[PDB]
Amino acid sequence: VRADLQATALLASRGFALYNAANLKSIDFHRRIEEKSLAQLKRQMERIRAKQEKHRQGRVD
Repeated sequence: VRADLQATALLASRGFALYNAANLKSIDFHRRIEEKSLAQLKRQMERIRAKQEKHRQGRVD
């Protein structure tokens, strides 16, 4: 067990690397989700506006 625990500290920096990588991956996943959501909002917003313009021109006609 001396061996096991001596090298647990030797591979603790690798543990930190693994941790940070996983956390960053999850954070980027959430960022992607939020990016998609904002883009969806923009797509929808444009449909709403385009209609309110087909109806605006319809009023003119």
